[PDB]
Amino acid sequence: GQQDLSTRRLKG
Amino acid sequence: QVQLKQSGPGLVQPSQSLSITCTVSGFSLTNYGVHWVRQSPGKGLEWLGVIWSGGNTDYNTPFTSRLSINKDNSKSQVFFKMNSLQSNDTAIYYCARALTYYDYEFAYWGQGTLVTVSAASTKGPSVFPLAPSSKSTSGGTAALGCLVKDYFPEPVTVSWNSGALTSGVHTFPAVLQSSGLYSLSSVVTVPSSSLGTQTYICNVNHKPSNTKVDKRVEPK
Amino acid sequence: DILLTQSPVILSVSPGERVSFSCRASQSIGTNIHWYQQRTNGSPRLLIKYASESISGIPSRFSGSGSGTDFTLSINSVESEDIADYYCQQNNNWPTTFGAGTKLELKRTVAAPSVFIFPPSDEQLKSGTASVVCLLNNFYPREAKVQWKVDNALQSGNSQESVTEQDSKDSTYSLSSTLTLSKADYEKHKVYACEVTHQGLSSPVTKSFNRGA
Repeated sequence: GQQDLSTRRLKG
Repeated sequence: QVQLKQSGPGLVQPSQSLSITCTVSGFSLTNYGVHWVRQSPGKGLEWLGVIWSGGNTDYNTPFTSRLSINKDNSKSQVFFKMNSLQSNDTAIYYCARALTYYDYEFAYWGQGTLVTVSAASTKGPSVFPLAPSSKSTSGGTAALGCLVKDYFPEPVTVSWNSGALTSGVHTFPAVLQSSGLYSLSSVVTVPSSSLGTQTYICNVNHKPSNTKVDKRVEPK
Repeated sequence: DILLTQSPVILSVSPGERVSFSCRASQSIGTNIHWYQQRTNGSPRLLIKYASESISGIPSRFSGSGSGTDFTLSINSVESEDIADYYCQQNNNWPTTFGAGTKLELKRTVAAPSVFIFPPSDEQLKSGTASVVCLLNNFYPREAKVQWKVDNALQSGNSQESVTEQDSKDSTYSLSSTLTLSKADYEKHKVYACEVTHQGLSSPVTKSFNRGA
């Protein structure tokens, strides 16, 4: 549900 | 064509100020407004503000006091500056241009600038080879890689053979070790029979620390 | 500030199926909504403007509809290059705001991992640390177990995993498990083994090496 700055993809 | 190019990612210490430069081409700043958007874990996508063709600025409400946008039309540069950053201001910052001069549908984006707000210090990575062997060959395919260890902050860029090798590359997401430094591996699979003839180099760039390393990876 | 609610959080579909993304607004916004795609390590890419209008260079399989508060982004026959997050944006009211995004995952047939193991390099050992890397390559689905053993002692807590996002071409994942020892510990033992369990393997696969060769 939250964005992940490492991958720029939504993760949980 | 239309491009927007941002300055590199970096560390900012708490309470200090963030500065990003957008350099545009394919259009003139006197004809289009340039907007600033960020992407954070807390707030997601968040429009920050805009400097218009004529130099006027608008700032999203929570940032009016600590945000400031300027530009040099002749140099095709837009300067983003935000004051007193805290940890939740860690985010990817983008400049964007819309389709028309007055609108907000963002057809053109910069590449993003990952900004980390941390009291810590910048630290370049050490790069170690993940050497192919028999324990890493399967049916004519060998796997090889680079261990990019103990750096801060994110990001690091990894390519193979200066861009020419892209097929079969997996650069893994960074993981934060208990030391508070990041580590990752980048792998590629190749024909084992080419290990004799071809050269395999991972090109590592840690822009926050100005660390560029080229690591040759050879069978051991 | 208009609240944009995207649902669901994650969409999982098979290649060729249809798929719709919902964006609901907290008050009427007319057709003043735009849609964006974001791929792994990418910047957003404008797909639709004003609920339904095409954008130059965007595959025709992308379409949008809706008005008022209920909006839909549709892909009529999904491809693996569509693996991404998708966001809506409203601009009927200042300031412009974005939804929180729906993730698009793709189903595919089961693919067993190819397993490779890498001892620590002599370069790393000079620093007094030992990383042992186990690579699980090009597998589906995402669930996998990696079990580390050092001279038949089960390792626990001294490894870290990383998984790539889904591949845009073949829809697989790859995973890395890194086991981290001190040089002294590493030098004190001989057999280093990575055991991999996955739905595509009929029995666990073990890749091991003896320190030295």
